[PDB]
Amino acid sequence: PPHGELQYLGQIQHILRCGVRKDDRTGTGTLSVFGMQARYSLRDEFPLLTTKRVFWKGVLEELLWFIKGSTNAKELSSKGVKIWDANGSRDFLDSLGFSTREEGDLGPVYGFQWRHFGAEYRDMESDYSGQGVDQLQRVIDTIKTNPDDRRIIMCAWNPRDLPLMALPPCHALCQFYVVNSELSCQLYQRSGDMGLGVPFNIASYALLTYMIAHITGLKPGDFIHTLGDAHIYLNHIEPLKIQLQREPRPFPKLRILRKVEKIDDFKAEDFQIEGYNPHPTIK
Repeated sequence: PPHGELQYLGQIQHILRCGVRKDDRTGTGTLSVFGMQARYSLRDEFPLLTTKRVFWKGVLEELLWFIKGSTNAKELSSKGVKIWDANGSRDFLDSLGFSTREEGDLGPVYGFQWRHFGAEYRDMESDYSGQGVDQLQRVIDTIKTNPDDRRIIMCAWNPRDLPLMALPPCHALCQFYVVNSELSCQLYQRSGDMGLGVPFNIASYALLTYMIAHITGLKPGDFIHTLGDAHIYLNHIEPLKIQLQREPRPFPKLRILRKVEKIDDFKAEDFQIEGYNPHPTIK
């Protein structure tokens, strides 16, 4: 059976051949294609890319960080994941006109949008309980009660709250699907970096599907990755050409060590990645 990561490497190939030059916000050149799709099976394996190492502690800890509804970068930083700190810095906030915000306040980012959507945002330490729509829980509720529902969605894109946040959501929305007791998830990503960010994103929503599947007593199905703007930076072309030559090694497996009945109740210790042996790194 064809390895799943080939789908990903195949998209790298398509961008090289058929991609065209396009500049990003900073004027940095990229080779870009508009619209793409990839399917990764979550059945008895976890699509964690083996041709280049993926940052798992970042994926796991960031997802738990989303579920807590935390907009505070410091709360994630204290766990060892620094990826959101740059956008929460005192200097960066001031440049955006946010000067009245304490350091670490990212605005109404993913965490806020997931649990509290529609609510009026003020600051990272405020209590939003009962305010706004809880999408994450409505998703879990709907999957339990009405699995045939076509309408299951979690949307982080809020035109109202856009100017209030550091950077707009890269994850626009995701849809869930249930058939024959299998839970599938499709993500719509407006933009992604195939060489840097995309592998990380695949891991996140694969993990999310695993988590929700556990709560709802379902088996992980396929994960569909939809990309609005698929691009590779021109500085990554050759090192990617080398990565393409590498043969993908078998995906690891993800284990939930205990039984969890609530999405909020998940802890980082409950997750174990076994059998993950990626290729060496590259410079």
